[PDB]
Amino acid sequence: VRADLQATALLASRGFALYNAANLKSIDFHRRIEEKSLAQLKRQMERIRAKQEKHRQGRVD
Repeated sequence: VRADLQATALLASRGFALYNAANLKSIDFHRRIEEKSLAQLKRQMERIRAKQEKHRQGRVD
């Protein structure tokens, strides 16, 4: 067990690397989700506006 625990500290920096990588991956996943959501909002917003313009021109006609 001396061996096991001596090298647990030797591979603790690798543990930190693994941790940070996983956390960053999850954070980027959430960022992607939020990016998609904002883009969806923009797509929808444009449909709403385009209609309110087909109806605006319809009023003119």
